Amino acid sequence: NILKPALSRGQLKVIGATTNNEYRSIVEKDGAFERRFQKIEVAEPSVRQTVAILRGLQPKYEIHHGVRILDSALVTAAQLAKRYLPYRRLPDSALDLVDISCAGVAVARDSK
Amino acid sequence: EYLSKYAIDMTEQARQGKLDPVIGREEEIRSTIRVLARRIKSNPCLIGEPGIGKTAIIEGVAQRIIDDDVPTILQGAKLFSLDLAALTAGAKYKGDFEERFKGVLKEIEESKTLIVLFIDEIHMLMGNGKDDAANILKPALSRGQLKVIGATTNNEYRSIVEKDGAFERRFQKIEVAEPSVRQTVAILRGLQPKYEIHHGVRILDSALVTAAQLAKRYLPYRRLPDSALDLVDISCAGVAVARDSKQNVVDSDTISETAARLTGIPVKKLSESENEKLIHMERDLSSEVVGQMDAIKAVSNAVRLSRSGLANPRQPASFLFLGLSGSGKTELAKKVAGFLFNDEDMMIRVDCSELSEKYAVSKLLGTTAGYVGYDEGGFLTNQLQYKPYSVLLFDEVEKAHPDVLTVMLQMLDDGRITSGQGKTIDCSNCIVIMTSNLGAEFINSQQGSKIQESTKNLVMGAVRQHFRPEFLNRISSIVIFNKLSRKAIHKIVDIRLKEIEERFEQNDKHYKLNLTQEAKDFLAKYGYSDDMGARPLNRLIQNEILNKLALRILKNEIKDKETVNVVLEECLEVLPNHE
Amino acid sequence: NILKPALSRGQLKVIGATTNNEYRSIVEKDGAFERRFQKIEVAEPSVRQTVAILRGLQPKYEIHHGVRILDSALVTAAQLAKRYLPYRRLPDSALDLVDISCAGVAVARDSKQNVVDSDTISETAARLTGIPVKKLSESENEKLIHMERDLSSEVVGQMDAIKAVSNAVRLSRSGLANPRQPASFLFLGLSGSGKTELAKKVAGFLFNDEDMMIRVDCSELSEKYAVSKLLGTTAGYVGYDEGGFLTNQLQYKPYSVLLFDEVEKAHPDVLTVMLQMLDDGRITSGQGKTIDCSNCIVIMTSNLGAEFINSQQGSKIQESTKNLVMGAVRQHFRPEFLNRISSIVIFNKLSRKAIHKIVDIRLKEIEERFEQNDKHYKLNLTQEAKDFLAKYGYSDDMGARPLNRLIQNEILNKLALRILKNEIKDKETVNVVLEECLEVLPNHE
Amino acid sequence: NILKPALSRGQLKVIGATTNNEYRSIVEKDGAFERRFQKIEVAEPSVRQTVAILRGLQPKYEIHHGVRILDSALVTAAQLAKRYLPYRRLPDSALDLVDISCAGVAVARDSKQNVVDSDTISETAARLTGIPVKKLSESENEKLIHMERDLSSEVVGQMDAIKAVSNAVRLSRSGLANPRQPASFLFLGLSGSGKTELAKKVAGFLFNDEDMMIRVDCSELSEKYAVSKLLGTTAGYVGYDEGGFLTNQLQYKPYSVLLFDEVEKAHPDVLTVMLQMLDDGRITSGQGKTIDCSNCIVIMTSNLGAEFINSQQGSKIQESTKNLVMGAVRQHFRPEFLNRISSIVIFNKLSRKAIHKIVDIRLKEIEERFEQNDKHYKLNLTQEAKDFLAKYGYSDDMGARPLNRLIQNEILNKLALRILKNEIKDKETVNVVLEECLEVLPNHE
Ligand SMILES: Nc1ncnc2c1ncn2[C@@H]1O[C@H](COP(=O)(O)OP(=O)(O)OP(=O)(O)O)[C@@H](O)[C@H]1O
Ligand SMILES: Nc1ncnc2c1ncn2[C@@H]1O[C@H](COP(=O)(O)OP(=O)(O)OP(=O)(O)O)[C@@H](O)[C@H]1O
Ligand SMILES: Nc1ncnc2c1ncn2[C@@H]1O[C@H](COP(=O)(O)OP(=O)(O)OP(=O)(O)O)[C@@H](O)[C@H]1O
Ligand SMILES: Nc1ncnc2c1ncn2[C@@H]1O[C@H](COP(=O)(O)OP(=O)(O)OP(=O)(O)O)[C@@H](O)[C@H]1O
Repeated sequence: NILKPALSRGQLKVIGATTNNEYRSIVEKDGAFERRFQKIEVAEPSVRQTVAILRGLQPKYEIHHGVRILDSALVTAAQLAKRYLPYRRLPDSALDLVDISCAGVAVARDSK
Repeated sequence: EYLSKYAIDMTEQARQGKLDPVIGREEEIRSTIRVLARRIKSNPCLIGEPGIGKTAIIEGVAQRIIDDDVPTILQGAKLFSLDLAALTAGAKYKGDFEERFKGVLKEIEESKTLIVLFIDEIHMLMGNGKDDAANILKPALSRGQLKVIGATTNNEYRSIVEKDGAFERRFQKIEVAEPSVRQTVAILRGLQPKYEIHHGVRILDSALVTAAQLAKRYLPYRRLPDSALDLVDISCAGVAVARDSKQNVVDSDTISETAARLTGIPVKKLSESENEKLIHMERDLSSEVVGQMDAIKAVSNAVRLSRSGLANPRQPASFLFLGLSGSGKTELAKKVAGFLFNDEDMMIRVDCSELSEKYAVSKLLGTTAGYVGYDEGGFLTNQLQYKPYSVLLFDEVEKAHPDVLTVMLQMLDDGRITSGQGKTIDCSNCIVIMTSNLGAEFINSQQGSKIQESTKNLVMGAVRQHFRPEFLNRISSIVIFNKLSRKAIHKIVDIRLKEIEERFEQNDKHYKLNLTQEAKDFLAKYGYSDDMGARPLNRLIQNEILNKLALRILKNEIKDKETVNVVLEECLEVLPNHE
Repeated sequence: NILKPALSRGQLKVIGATTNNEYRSIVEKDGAFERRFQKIEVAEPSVRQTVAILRGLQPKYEIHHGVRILDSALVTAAQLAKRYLPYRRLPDSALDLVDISCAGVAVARDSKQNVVDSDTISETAARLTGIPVKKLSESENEKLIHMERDLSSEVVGQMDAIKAVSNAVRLSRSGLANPRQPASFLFLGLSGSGKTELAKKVAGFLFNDEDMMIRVDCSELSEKYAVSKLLGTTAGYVGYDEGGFLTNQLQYKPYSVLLFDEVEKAHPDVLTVMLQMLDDGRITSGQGKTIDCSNCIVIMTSNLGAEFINSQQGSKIQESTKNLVMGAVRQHFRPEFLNRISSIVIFNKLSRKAIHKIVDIRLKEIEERFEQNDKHYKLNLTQEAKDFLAKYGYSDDMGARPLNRLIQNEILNKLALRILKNEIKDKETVNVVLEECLEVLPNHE
Repeated sequence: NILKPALSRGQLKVIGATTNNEYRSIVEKDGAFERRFQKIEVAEPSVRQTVAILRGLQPKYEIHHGVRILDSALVTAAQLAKRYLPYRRLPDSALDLVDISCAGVAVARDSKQNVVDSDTISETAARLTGIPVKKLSESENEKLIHMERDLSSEVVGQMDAIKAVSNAVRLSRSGLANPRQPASFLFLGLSGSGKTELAKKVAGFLFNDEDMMIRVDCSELSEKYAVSKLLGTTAGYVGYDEGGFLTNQLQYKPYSVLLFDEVEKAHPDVLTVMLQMLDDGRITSGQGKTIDCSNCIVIMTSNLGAEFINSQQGSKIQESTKNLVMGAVRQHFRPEFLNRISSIVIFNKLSRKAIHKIVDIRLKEIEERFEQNDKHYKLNLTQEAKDFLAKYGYSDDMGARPLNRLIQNEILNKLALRILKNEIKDKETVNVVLEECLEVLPNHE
């Protein structure tokens, strides 16, 4: 790890990521990393934003599973997830409902 | 450089500005510095209550440090805000945070100019059983430079030093306190451009003043810097919304509506509709209060004094309602609340027949330390903390035990009502009413329905026999509730039936109410005794008229314009159908 | 136990050091410690020794601070420390006064000679202890000398009470006051006599603050419970933060004025508590701690004398009548209590002339009380209004208190109406029916 | 498997060793060790046995230190250890005294050899435990012989109390006092007669410090709290601050004076506890420890007898008059208590003759207690000031209390004012008219 600070003057640009909880641990454990990295907060999207994300990925799921998705379904996934999946952040929770649901359709369809 | 992983370099921030101006704290700063300039025990503390500038002082000294407005010793010193993760980063493995604390002190102790720490919350270190439990890691070196400015409230302070015993022999307490109202304004003024910039609005200088004065006379549980600043910031946010909606903080309206929203207290809102406000109330009350204009005016007068600020800030207006039993004075207290708050049920009341020397004071203000039950505030302050301005009512106060009666003097003047746990409530814009039937003996002289001169003194006599002069001479007004006699009760009955109609569920059936002498007399003959007063006028109206007609309504025998008449004690009303 | 077997073989000579109660928590939770070490008690040095210690350390401080310390300074610190810093042992307390005083010199120099003396220290001590005596502000002796007139400008007559208090203050300022005996008074007389008012004005005078006072309302007492309201309870019983009325105030403001209202109503066990306070000042606290309130001034009030003062045998109470007042006192309080009162003072009944003067002062206070300089009187009837108030408020058994009520009811309510109806703007005047009333100064101004 | 399966087979013969507390924390949790180890009780030996042990070890100490030890010294140590070191088991305790005593000689040896006799051992015990009686301070016999004199110069009158206490002190010092019965007194008398004054002066004499006294305000003791206030709470309750006021003092100052202020007010539950403390001495703590108070002097005070002393029937209390007092003490306290007091002493009335002497003492103490011990009196009027105070301060039924107050009222109050006005440096003087008053120093200071 010492190679990083040691050589870090020569650009050697690094992009990384960490959980809010982990960032705390990174900072406390190393110190230099806080001084070397620019912390960036990344926001959780609103339901409206989440749906826009889902729409972008909608064709990936439709193609992957061979099923269609109603636009209101994407809205529902994001909205429903916000209300009933408080333990999972929307970028994932909404997709979990979309992907699981698509599979449920394909799964039943492609059963015996 | 462990310090850089845990602390904020206040000096660097000051070097870069990005700090609020510091106003009026020069002496706290001078004291802080003077202690820091000491040969050995250079460990001052900023102590008081939250929201009194304790961290402002630090931003202040950080700026004085940047500009070399400090003693030789501090000229080149730097300051760091630590606490935080210094005690929690070591979430695992014994001795880990302890190592950090030590490493930090080592970093500070050796060579690198004079470094001063700022502990925002010394009580967080506490010394949890000593035995290396954080705070205890310091004392060994409190002489070895490692200068530090601490900070704590008095409760926190007292808790620490009482449990520790060494810190109070190592640290120099500096009293930090809320500013005077004018000093508060200067502070608000200093932060004025901060709020104006972030909200994009202006703040009138008079709004700063209003917030400062208001806070002093409005929020007893919040110290002036925060209290007045919150009135300013909260107001600025409201203005920013107006700005965005399509401005400035208006001394009168932004702050008053904000305050009215936050707490209430009608006085702090003061409606502009002067042609009717504080005028019409007498007419409204007159309808409820037939004949007894004397009580209405007594109340209205106090209400008028509280509005526009003539009333004394430490003297809740208060009345003693003496009179003929059944006079209706309790309802008056509610009807007054009706006008005052547009809420007849705003009040807090106590049944005084429940009071005894053995418990009454605690039933009212709560028990004290070490005793069972922490229903702090009992019947009263328990509720004042939510509605500081509500009307207070003491039912049959004449039956209250004299000791609790004496406690009630606090409501009447020098408004520092306290709680059993040693806390202060502070009442001002709060109208208080106590009730008694002593005047009944003189009213029953029937020398005019209106109590007369001399006879009212006989009433005062009866009052002195039951109430100490210490109580009586501090009442805004002692009001006597007069005989209603036949003329008022004829009006009361006509009115009660009307007022009931307006509130008798829904206006589906409607009334004629042609009582004629028959029903006017029934209600006025088998009802209004001088010693039952109006109580039976309402009870006969409900027990005989509203009830019998209601039963006919339930049978669907009534569709339109209900009437009233008698059988001719056998009268009993007994009303016909109206299908 | 790494040291344990080692020490048992006479190896590793170890020198320990700790606090009396820390030791207790060690040895009584270990046993082996008591076997391993030989405790040696370390004495607290006497004042005389303390001075010798300070003297021995003096050059270290002089060098550090760059100041000269005079011998009287050393003495002063040791003396003041024993008397005014009861919660800190002499080796530190005396040094704290020297060290801080020296720091004060260093600060003073850098804030803009360097010889530390008795006054240097006394002022410093006052800043640290709050004891006003040690400010030694002799140019203010005018107030201390004339505090009797100053008190008489707020309260009327009752000169014996004023003089009695004045001497408590003067004795304290002179340093002559007995270092262990808080000033103590028992104020006797009619309600409305000014007993409480005086105490407020004393607090006023001494600290420019009537709320400086620590009030204890004896009517809330019960011998079955209430002792704990003042001193708290002991370890074990529910609750702690002990002694909200006395312990938790006296450890912060030793120089404050205590007021015990209506001590005759106190149940006997509380009156018993007062005995510590009124003697030595070593008031104990429920958690086993002491207060040592010798710097305090204590005023107690009682209406037992109402029985004889309302004999009306002269406005200024005479012998026999006064002795009957003492009769009531002696028949109520145990002598053990009475013998601890520095002075038992019987207030005079107010004279009509006093009432006149009181009305003037009281009106002055009311006018001064307003936060809005519209709210004032000119009165007119410059004597007549006041005579009305006296004639209709001069109570031989309520004293001046009715003057307050009379004014509030006959003058201020009329003002309230006048404000409400905008009949008065400012400079209000008074007139009389047959029944005092006010004149109208309407929206003309 | 630390040891266990092997021990269970007769393998690894293991000899264990532990205390009862340790045993309990091991065995009650482990179970198996209760059977793996075969418990053998080892009793603490007798003094005779201890001495035999000391004799056997004597040569190890003599050789190490290069000293010679007398057999009587060894006996002395064992006896002293049993009596003065109750917190340390006898074998150790006896050795500590011998070893340390020898060390005493050894320290001197390097700076100057000797032998260790009984006197040396005794000094050592005092060095470690205070217990002044073992200092064998024979050169101080003068004080013990004349302590009555010294106390009589502090306290006028109360000769019976002084003699009674003096004897407690002498018996303790002479080694005649019973190791299980701390001397105890109950002082009955008028307030102001000097009950607590004597007690403080005794602590003064004994330790050169009145503050050494373990004062307990026993009057502030309601049933439910009172015992724990003094002994502390037991395991399982809020505040495990064992000892409250007594254990926490007794364990550190075993040779101290205890003072109980107004025991008549203490709830009987308190007195019930004190019964053991006063006789036998094994007061125990709330946590289950035995303290042992027997090296203390206990003074208890009360005012029941005031009701009869006020009859004026003798200065020295007369027969019958004393019985009225004893009647009251028997009516109020259980005989179980009264019987355990070493002596009940009824104080004399402070007669006018006494007040003449008391005035002198108080005037001197007033000067002595000044912080600013510069501003002394000259008084003048030796006979007239003395007489004024003697007459006006003679409120016989209030004891000397009124006198103190009189001096305060007539002299110090005025003095304080004169000081604020800078009218006095020192050598203050008194005049009288007819009313005692103070003069000024024309030269302000
Ligand atoms: N001159 C000032 N400089 C900075 N802040 C000030 C000043 N005057 C008042 N304040 C207010 O006080 C706050 C910090 O001051 P103060 O010490 O009163 O709070 P605090 O109680 O120290 O904070 P904490 O609860 O951490 O002790 C600021 O955030 C600001 O709102
Ligand atoms: N002079 C009056 N003031 C107020 N209310 C009155 C008056 N005269 C009649 N009333 C009517 O009487 C009724 C209120 O009676 P209330 O319960 O107050 O009896 P009360 O006399 O207050 O009993 P208490 O002797 O405990 O005060 C109301 O219906 C009210 O309209
Ligand atoms: N001699 C006086 N000079 C001026 N004001 C006085 C005097 N005597 C009484 N007062 C007035 O009386 C009021 C307080 O009086 P006082 O101290 O007599 O109450 P109090 O009777 O002591 O109450 P308490 O009977 O519990 O002591 C004050 O408002 C004060 O103006
Ligand atoms: N005979 C005396 N000689 C010297 N001083 C005395 C004498 N009698 C009383 N005093 C003075 O009285 C004060 C304490 O007196 P005393 O012991 O009588 O109080 P007390 O009345 O015992 O209190 P308590 O009534 O609770 O016992 C001391 O300050 C002391 O100077």
